[PDB]
Amino acid sequence: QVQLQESGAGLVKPSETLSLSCAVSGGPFSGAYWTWIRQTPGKGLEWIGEAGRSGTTNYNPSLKSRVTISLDTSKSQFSLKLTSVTAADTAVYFCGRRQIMSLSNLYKRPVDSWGRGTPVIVSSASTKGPSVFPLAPGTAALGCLVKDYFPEPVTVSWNSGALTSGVHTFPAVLQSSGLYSLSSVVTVPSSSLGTQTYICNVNHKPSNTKVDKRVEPK
Amino acid sequence: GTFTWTLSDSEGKDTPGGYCLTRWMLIEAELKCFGNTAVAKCNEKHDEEFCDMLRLFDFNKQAIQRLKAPAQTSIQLINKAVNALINDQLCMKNHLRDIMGIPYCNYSKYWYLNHTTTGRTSLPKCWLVSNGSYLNETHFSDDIEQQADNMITEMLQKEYMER
Amino acid sequence: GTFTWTLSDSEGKDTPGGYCLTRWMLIEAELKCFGNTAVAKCNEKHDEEFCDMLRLFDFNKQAIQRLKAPAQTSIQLINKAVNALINDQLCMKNHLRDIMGIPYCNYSKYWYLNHTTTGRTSLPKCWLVSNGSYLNETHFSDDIEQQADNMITEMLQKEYMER
Amino acid sequence: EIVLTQSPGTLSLSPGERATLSCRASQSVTKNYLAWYQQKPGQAPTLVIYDASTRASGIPDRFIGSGSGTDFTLTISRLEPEDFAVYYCHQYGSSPPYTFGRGTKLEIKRTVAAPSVFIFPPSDEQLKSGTASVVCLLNNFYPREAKVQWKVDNALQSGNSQESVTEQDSKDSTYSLSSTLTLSKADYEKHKVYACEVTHQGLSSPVTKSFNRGE
Amino acid sequence: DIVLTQSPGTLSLSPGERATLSCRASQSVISYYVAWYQHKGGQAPRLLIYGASSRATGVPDRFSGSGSGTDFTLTISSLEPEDFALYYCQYYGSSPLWAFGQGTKVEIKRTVAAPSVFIFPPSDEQLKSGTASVVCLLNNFYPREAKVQWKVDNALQSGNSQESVTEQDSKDSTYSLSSTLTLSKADYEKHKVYACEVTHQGLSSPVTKSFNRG
Amino acid sequence: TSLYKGVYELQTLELNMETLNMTMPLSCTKNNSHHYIMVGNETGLELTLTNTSIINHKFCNLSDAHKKNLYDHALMSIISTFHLSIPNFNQYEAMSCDFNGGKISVQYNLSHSHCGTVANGVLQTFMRMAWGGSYIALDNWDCIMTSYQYLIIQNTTWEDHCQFSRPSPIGYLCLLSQRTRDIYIS
Amino acid sequence: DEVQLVQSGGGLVRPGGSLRLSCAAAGFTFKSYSMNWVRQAPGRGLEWVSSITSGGSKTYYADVVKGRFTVSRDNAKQSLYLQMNSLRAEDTAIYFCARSLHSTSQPSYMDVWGRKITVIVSSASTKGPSVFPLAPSGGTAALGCLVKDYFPEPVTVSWNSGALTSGVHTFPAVLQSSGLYSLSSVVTVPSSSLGTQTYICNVNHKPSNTKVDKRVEPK
Ligand SMILES: *[C@@H]1O[C@H](CO[C@@H]2O[C@@H](C)[C@@H](O)[C@@H](O)[C@@H]2O)[C@@H](O[C@@H]2O[C@H](CO)[C@@H](O[C@@H]3O[C@H](CO[C@H]4O[C@H](CO)[C@@H](O)[C@H](O)[C@@H]4O)[C@@H](O)[C@H](O[C@H]4O[C@H](CO)[C@@H](O)[C@H](O)[C@@H]4O)[C@@H]3O)[C@H](O)[C@H]2NC(C)=O)[C@H](O)[C@H]1NC(C)=O
Ligand SMILES: *[C@@H]1O[C@H](CO[C@@H]2O[C@@H](C)[C@@H](O)[C@@H](O)[C@@H]2O)[C@@H](O[C@@H]2O[C@H](CO)[C@@H](O[C@@H]3O[C@H](CO[C@H]4O[C@H](CO)[C@@H](O)[C@H](O)[C@@H]4O)[C@@H](O)[C@H](O[C@H]4O[C@H](CO)[C@@H](O)[C@H](O)[C@@H]4O)[C@@H]3O)[C@H](O)[C@H]2NC(C)=O)[C@H](O)[C@H]1NC(C)=O
Ligand SMILES: *[C@@H]1O[C@H](CO)[C@@H](O[C@@H]2O[C@H](CO)[C@@H](O[C@@H]3O[C@H](CO[C@H]4O[C@H](CO)[C@@H](O)[C@H](O)[C@@H]4O)[C@@H](O)[C@H](O)[C@@H]3O)[C@H](O)[C@H]2NC(C)=O)[C@H](O)[C@H]1NC(C)=O
Ligand SMILES: *[C@@H]1O[C@H](CO[C@@H]2O[C@@H](C)[C@@H](O)[C@@H](O)[C@@H]2O)[C@@H](O[C@@H]2O[C@H](CO)[C@@H](O)[C@H](O)[C@H]2NC(C)=O)[C@H](O)[C@H]1NC(C)=O
Ligand SMILES: *[C@@H]1O[C@H](CO)[C@@H](O[C@@H]2O[C@H](CO)[C@@H](O)[C@H](O)[C@H]2NC(C)=O)[C@H](O)[C@H]1NC(C)=O
Ligand SMILES: *[C@@H]1O[C@H](CO)[C@@H](O[C@@H]2O[C@H](CO)[C@@H](O)[C@H](O)[C@H]2NC(C)=O)[C@H](O)[C@H]1NC(C)=O
Ligand SMILES: *[C@@H]1O[C@H](CO)[C@@H](O[C@@H]2O[C@H](CO)[C@@H](O)[C@H](O)[C@H]2NC(C)=O)[C@H](O)[C@H]1NC(C)=O
Ligand SMILES: *[C@@H]1O[C@H](CO)[C@@H](O[C@@H]2O[C@H](CO)[C@@H](O)[C@H](O)[C@H]2NC(C)=O)[C@H](O)[C@H]1NC(C)=O
Ligand SMILES: *[C@@H]1O[C@H](CO)[C@@H](O[C@@H]2O[C@H](CO)[C@@H](O)[C@H](O)[C@H]2NC(C)=O)[C@H](O)[C@H]1NC(C)=O
Ligand SMILES: *[C@@H]1O[C@H](CO)[C@@H](O[C@@H]2O[C@H](CO)[C@@H](O)[C@H](O)[C@H]2NC(C)=O)[C@H](O)[C@H]1NC(C)=O
Ligand SMILES: *[C@@H]1O[C@H](CO)[C@@H](O)[C@H](O)[C@H]1NC(C)=O
Repeated sequence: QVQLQESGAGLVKPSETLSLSCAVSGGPFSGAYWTWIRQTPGKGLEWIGEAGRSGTTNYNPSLKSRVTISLDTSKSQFSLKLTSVTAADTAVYFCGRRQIMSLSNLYKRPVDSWGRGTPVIVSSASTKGPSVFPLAPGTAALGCLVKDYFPEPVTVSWNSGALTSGVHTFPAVLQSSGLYSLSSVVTVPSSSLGTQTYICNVNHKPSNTKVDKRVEPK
Repeated sequence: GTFTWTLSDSEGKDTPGGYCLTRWMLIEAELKCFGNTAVAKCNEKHDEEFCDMLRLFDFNKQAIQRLKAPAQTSIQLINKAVNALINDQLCMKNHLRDIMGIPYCNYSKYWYLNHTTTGRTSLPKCWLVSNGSYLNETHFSDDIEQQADNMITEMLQKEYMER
Repeated sequence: GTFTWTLSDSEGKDTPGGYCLTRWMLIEAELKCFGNTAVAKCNEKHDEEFCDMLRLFDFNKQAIQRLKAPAQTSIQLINKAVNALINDQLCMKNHLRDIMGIPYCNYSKYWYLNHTTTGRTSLPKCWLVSNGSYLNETHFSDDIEQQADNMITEMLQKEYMER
Repeated sequence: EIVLTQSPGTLSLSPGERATLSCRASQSVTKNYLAWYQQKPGQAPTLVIYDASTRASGIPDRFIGSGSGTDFTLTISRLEPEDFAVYYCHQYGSSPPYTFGRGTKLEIKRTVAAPSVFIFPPSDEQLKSGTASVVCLLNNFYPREAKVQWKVDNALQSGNSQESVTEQDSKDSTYSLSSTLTLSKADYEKHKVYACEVTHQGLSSPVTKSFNRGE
Repeated sequence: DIVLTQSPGTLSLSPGERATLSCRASQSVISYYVAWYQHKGGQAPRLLIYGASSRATGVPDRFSGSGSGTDFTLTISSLEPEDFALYYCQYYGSSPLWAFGQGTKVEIKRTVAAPSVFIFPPSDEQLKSGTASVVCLLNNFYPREAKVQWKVDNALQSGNSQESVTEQDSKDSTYSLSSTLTLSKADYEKHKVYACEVTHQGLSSPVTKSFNRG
Repeated sequence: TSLYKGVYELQTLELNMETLNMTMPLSCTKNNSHHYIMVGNETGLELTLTNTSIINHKFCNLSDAHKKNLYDHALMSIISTFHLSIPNFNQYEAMSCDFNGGKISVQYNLSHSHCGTVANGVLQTFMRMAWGGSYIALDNWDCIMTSYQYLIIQNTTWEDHCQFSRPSPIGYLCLLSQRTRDIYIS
Repeated sequence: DEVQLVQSGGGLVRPGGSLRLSCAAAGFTFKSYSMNWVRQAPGRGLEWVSSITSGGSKTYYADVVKGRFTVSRDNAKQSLYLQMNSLRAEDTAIYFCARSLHSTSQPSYMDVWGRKITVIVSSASTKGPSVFPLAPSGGTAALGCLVKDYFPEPVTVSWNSGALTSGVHTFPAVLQSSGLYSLSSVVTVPSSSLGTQTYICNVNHKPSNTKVDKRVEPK
């Protein structure tokens, strides 16, 4: 019944400090080890640390005493602070609630309730909005190319949500430039090519840039 | 005043009596069943800590099962019943010994003898402590010896009466 | 609650147990040693005044030797320990008897039988009083008689088990 | 750390079959404090097994935890569609730090499906800005493995492409792939025939779709 | 005399749900002498709860007991496959010395399955002997409640037919039932058309299977 | 394993006193300074030996706290059992309390100064109630001293406080007889 | 040993006859416990029959069996007896022995039970069954065997000498007004196999030394 919601700056320039927070709701802020866990796509899941209201706090040695997990019982929110941030500290960061089962930890239970996760990126790159270039065309196919943007996310829909069949929106990529690139496509019948109109609706909220481009069937 | 809580645990056993400490009542150990001849001494002895604990755990088991749980934990019941479960002068004895530097019982650890083929068990006796250091077995070895003797005497009294 | 203080005085004796009242503990008399069979009854009986006094003098001896003396005499310790040493209902009994004109025990004078060649001794029993007048021996002569009988029964139980 | 090695990396089965997932521990796991998590993509992990063998709340009888010491196993019998995800191995009985496995992805095995290939020339608008992006789409193919080879004027390209794969679709269990060739406007206009050659199981011979600048 | 009335007579639940079995007594009784028993067919009754709330050794903790005065409860928290059997409450001390309940059966709740009806004419060997048994079979249905009506020459028959039901199938939880109409050879050849009419809540309309002699 | 008389093997058992958590209090020691007596699975009581005060006034408005009746009834019993077991308590200004909103906040000023110290009485009671692992809190006819200046008793949350000694009920149950014993008339 | 009660006795008697049920204890102090007899008549529930205190001082009987049944024990032999005399047809049931202990220290309960003892009270003579076919008349068809007019129970019906088990339902037997039992065993099979495959029911009635095999065929 407990609900954990995490928040904080997902953008950190290198050699700075990441600061995140976890709001606990729907349950007492007690009787548990409040846990931070991050998930990198390449290296998997890494346990960051634990802070219990009993006073015990243990961290991952790999974090080399640059991590701090504070409790703040009044606001019912524990926090994560990671200093001297590097490129490798980029990951999805998760909230945790490890229920405590014994006054002496005679019995233990693993983390059972996790937050939604906040993507965190570490880069010197600045915020830039996307450039939406189209994809020019039985059953033929078409799409849009969302190039050079920072940071993620970007959303894209087709015909203002009316078109949902046959549409695929690929995950973003990272160029050496540090900017992201996406492609979104959809398969349509060739008889309906000239009759029905198609338009992709891209929105990159972190730059409040909203570019809608139509099909260009040259 | 003098303790009175009787232990009730005869169901499904080979003969009425005894008491089985379930896994929940033991630190990192499986169930341990003690026979009638050992446990029946708890009805008479006035100075066996383990007997006071048997009544304590049985009262807790009974009270939880036969009374409905309150919203907020009340300790009224245990305050009302403590002297029918334990001998408050027994732990006064352990307190006075502690005050005096004499090894004493903190009620947590007990030892008993267990026959290697018949499984017969002695009534567990408290493993004593002093300033955080528990006695070594050598410190009370002759006690363990006379306990083995009483076990042998009882085993011979049983073979005689089993005619 | 029920008394629990154990008597420890086995050093240098022919067999563990018993208790010796030193000269300091006796009014105008030399040391008096009582054997295990008599003193061991103090672990079980709930109504022997002399047993309560044995625990009282032993606690005083132990406390003085094992605790450092305060500057000003405190009675905190005895208030904490009294019920592990004596049976406060035993002297309630003696009080109620006094109130009623029945001979009672003022805990000061005791009698015992002493075998004229083997030295074996009975557990001392309190010499009763009433309105400042102590009972004459004639008043409880048949008690002394049955005590001699229990001594003879015990001496015969010993010769049997000494085989 | 107690490193948890999970095998296999990917396990491809179809609904109704049995999935046997393995987790080996470097050191013995204390008090069998071994847990299993199920993570569906974009979602957070979900507890399904604790104490090596005990099921969590709402976990059907299909899931069976089995193990002790260093040898642990999660078996999902009578596989339902909802059970396909990446399952993780977690130990919580050690001293800091608690560790996780690298994961076992459970994907649906369908019949083989060849990709439908499409080639997209750069937009005239993109050409105005001075960098060209040719894109190749591989649509609705199983299994996930597929090579794309970029060829301009029949020259094999390396270090100028980046591909990106969609997750297994819910209705058909088919992946899709997009590979983008990014070249400078200068090199784009130098050459003429831009080729995307796709090698995949469903294709008897690799298919190639192409365009010529100014078609 | 004391009377222990359990309720419901049949408790139909799926695996994994709370089962609440009830026992009501004629008079008010002392909880210490109320006991619950499980009874599977192939074995002897099994003591589950004694003293109203004490759980016997070997009982797997999902079983619980509670109650006072005249109303007593046996509860299974998460019904498991082996938990589907008969259950009896018990009181010791009144008249009868040991009183029992009539029993509650917990069964597996299933989707409603309609019976597949078959009618069987009497064999000729049976006629050569002088009695005729026509059998009507209701196969693989749920729930167990089914009505079989024997009609001969379109005449309702009562008193000449015994029924028998199988126990719930361990795989698909269905029931099967057979009705045997037993008539003398004389009365068998008096009438021509023989029909059993089945009404079950899985059928769209009451199903009738018939035959004509020859 | 140890074999006596050839056939009797010496064996041990350790009671898990936390099974009693729903019927009686459980004491335990976290470290030298922090000690706990817990009640149930939700609330409890932290006993602190500290140089850092938390109450600068000299009031203990129990009459007010009782009338308002916001505090945990079990915790108040324990507080009463603790204070009523202090031998020869006579410096009511050495005891300060705050019960606002129903909380439990009790502070004994041990620095009010050997056997006639109010700290003696307080520490003896603290010794008896945290009996399990109180020996690491401090180091004379039962009379005790400490360099710490305050004993603080505050309600706390149910957490894994028992990090040095395992929970036990003996300290509390054996204190119950010391109530209203060696108490002065006023 | 294990704590158990080993049943003995039982069988078949005519009305008015007698039967002695016995039950010997194993691995528990028999003399400490009261002893009980409980029966279950077919189609009905558990029903208490009689009980005897630990030392035999007291015996109690259900009103239905008073004056006909006599319970007794032999603590030296650690044995329990039920002498059922003047038996009635309604006394047909399975019977169980069970221990209990009646003291203020324990609740009342029957913890240790013996296995079932079968008691049949009938005037019928043992008689093998007469097996008549149930012939089938697209999809699936049903055929079976009618095992009629046999006594006592049980009978064991198998199909195609054990090889055919899927979809077989052998129904519980009904006690006809004659005093004899009757049952049907059915099996559903694919209609296509009616011509290719032969279908035999094998009815074994061990009490009458009867083994009957019957071909079921269409029409
Ligand atoms: C102990 O055993 C008792 C029976 O044992 C017999 O008697 C003892 C003294 C010995 O001689 C022994 O050797 C015998 O075998 C048993 O007695 C039962 O007690 C209950 C009361 O607790 C009675 O129930 C109440 O009965 C009254 C009287 O009407 C009844 O009359 C006949 C018996 O003559 C019954 O068979 C009827 O069915 C009637 O029920 C009723 O008035 C009452 O119902 C209403 O009244 C109460 C309040 O008075 C309301 O609360 C109810 O809801 C109703 O509105 C009860 O039904 C029971 O009849 C009686 N049986 C016999 C045979 O005497 C006793 O229960 C045992 N004790 C324990 C603790 O088990
Ligand atoms: C515990 O209770 C103490 C007494 O409580 C009062 O009496 C009991 C029986 C209950 O009815 C209870 O509800 C009552 O409150 C309590 O001490 C009291 O604290 C208040 C402050 O909140 C004091 O009020 C202040 O009074 C002074 C003047 O009075 C003093 O001086 C005169 C003359 O010397 C004496 O006769 C009095 O006894 C006092 O010694 C005012 O100057 C002051 O005005 C300003 O103070 C506050 C400070 O923040 C401002 O916010 C206000 O706005 C004012 O502008 C207060 O009016 C009260 O005198 C005092 N009583 C005593 C006997 O000391 C204590 O606080 C309680 N503790 C807890 C933890 O609850
Ligand atoms: C505080 O006191 C409470 C009352 O004494 C304690 O409650 C007890 O807690 C345990 C769990 O910690 C409950 O255990 C029950 O067991 C089932 C399944 O257990 C299975 O395993 C055992 C062998 O270990 C086996 O014998 C069983 O048959 C089972 O198959 C659990 O799933 C349930 O949680 C269930 O409740 C006790 O029943 C429970 N007792 C009561 C009366 O509630 C509580 O643990 C104490 N707190 C602490 C921290 O010790
Ligand atoms: C603390 O425990 C209470 C009570 O738990 C119940 O009683 C115990 C003795 C034991 O038998 C538990 O298994 C019981 O659940 C909790 O209050 C109950 O919580 C359960 C769910 O855990 C809920 O179903 C009940 O409705 C609650 N109320 C009751 C039983 O009256 C309470 O939530 C626990 N507190 C914490 C912080 O964990
Ligand atoms: C005993 O353990 C507790 C809990 O970790 C310690 O309490 C902390 O003490 C520091 C400094 O005194 C405070 O800043 C923290 O706020 C305290 N934490 C809590 C939860 O109260 C205490 O210091 C330890 N005592 C000793 C002697 O090590
Ligand atoms: C005494 O020792 C014996 C053997 O060491 C213990 O018996 C074990 O426990 C089970 C059931 O509790 C017995 O059936 C087996 O004989 C033993 N099982 C093993 C060794 O795995 C007995 O439990 C001991 N008694 C006590 C009180 O500790
Ligand atoms: C019982 O009587 C005997 C003899 O009357 C007492 O023995 C005397 O005491 C010393 C040592 O205590 C013995 O060695 C001698 O045999 C006796 N010495 C004498 C008489 O001078 C014995 O002490 C008496 N016991 C008690 C308890 O009074
Ligand atoms: C606890 O008691 C001590 C001693 O009574 C108080 O210490 C005195 O405090 C004030 C100034 O701080 C003066 O009366 C003295 O200078 C202090 N004496 C000593 C020996 O320290 C202390 O203030 C009290 N603490 C609280 C919170 O009331
Ligand atoms: C709490 O304060 C007391 C104040 O007396 C400290 O005790 C003194 O400590 C100094 C230096 O450590 C010694 O020179 C004094 O002799 C001590 N006074 C005594 C023992 O009465 C005490 O160390 C402090 N405790 C903590 C944990 O900080
Ligand atoms: C000590 O107890 C108080 C009173 O219960 C706690 O404060 C209250 O906590 C509840 C929830 O537990 C809240 O609903 C109230 O609003 C709080 N009231 C006040 C005045 O704070 C307090 O949190 C407890 N302290 C500890 C450390 O557990
Ligand atoms: C106790 O007796 C009263 C009065 O006959 C009755 O109402 C109640 O149900 C009985 N049982 C209880 C209180 O458990």
